[PDB]
Amino acid sequence: VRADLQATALLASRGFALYNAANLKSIDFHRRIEEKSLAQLKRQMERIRAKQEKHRQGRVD
Repeated sequence: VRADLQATALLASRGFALYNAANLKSIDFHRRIEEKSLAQLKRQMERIRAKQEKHRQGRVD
């Protein structure tokens, strides 16, 4: 067990690397989700506006 625990500290920096990588991956996943959501909002917003313009021109006609 001396061996096991001596090298647990030797591979603790690798543990930190693994941790940070996983956390960053999850954070980027959430960022992607939020990016998609904002883009969806923009797509929808444009449909709403385009209609309110087909109806605006319809009023003119």
